Amino acid sequence: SYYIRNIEWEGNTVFPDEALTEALGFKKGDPFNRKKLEENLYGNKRSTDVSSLYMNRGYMLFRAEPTIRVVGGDSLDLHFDVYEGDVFEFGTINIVGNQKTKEHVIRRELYTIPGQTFSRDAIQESIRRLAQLNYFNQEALAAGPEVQINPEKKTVDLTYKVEEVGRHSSPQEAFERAMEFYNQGKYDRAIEYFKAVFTYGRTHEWAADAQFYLARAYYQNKEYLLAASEYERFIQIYQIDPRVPQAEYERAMCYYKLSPPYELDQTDTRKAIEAFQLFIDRYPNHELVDDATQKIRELRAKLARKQYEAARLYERRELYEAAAVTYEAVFDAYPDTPWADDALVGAMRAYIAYAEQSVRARQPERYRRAVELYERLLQIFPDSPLLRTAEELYTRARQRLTE
Repeated sequence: SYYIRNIEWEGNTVFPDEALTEALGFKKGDPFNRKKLEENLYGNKRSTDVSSLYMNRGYMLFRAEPTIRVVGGDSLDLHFDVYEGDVFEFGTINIVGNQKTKEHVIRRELYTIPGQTFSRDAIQESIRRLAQLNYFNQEALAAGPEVQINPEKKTVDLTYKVEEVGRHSSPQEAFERAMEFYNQGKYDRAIEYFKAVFTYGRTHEWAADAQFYLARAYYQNKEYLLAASEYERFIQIYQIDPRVPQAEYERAMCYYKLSPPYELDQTDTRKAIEAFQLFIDRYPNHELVDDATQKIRELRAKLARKQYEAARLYERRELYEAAAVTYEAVFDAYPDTPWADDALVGAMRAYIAYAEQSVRARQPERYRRAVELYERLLQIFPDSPLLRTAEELYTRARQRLTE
């Protein structure tokens, strides 16, 4: 049995020695207890431990190294060397895996808010809220979120992944009967006969046609993932057939048709963009490159809108720091999209609003970011329709900044 004598902290600046000792819960001279030491140093159930004191205030990389000293007989000295590190803010907060649940239902429940000081138990409490909805697998919820630490930028990005609970006698004949069904809109029947072509092998004169139109038939039947697989089969098997580029375009169209509304997970939207870009990269001289380029711009615009709507959501909540960083993220990630200039102005607007309710010491850097954004607007979108609205905001920021 040992008893606490002294407790000393080396490296602390944010908290006085007394605050950290009170968090440890050891009084001169209670009995020494390793489990209690571990809990109140690294993480207890009440988020009052030393580590939570720092990590709930942005110091994500805080680490305390303990050394135990027997200073004669029963006496026990505790010495902790403390690394505080930088203060971090939450950066991007993304939501994935929601194929049936709207994004805003998940985002509304999060305590982790973009632009706010990082907090460990904000993450932990967000996890528990999502678990309490009973929409998602709890064991998978207990694993995430996916974290990205940006030391240079002093930001921590988060992605919460959710898992929701809940006839013929020859190949030519078969091909011709399929095309008859295909041209009548009987795609299910055409599919059957296109597959029948290959009961005679897959290297005869009608194999490539049958494979190519089997995919189109699946597509017209709105079986896009099966169509995509048959397009891929065509591309890899009939590699020098002149329709290989067309097949790659039509494979991308399958994912274009699978691309869901912005409120939902955007995996297939990203797969559609990659498939179109791959078609363009391999066949830049093809006729359909311009249409593929327009399809990519439609899909990027949806990605941008998804994030732009998250910013609007924070703005309605008067969380202007979250709105500002989310708006600016839209510009940084999708400057080529229609939402780019709207987002710049929304970010200006939110940064200005956040500066008004902020401590005077931190207002300069917020107003200045608005100014820098306006100077970017003029360069990237010289004839933007939002210039006048932006200039008015630029005025206020520059007037208040000098003061």
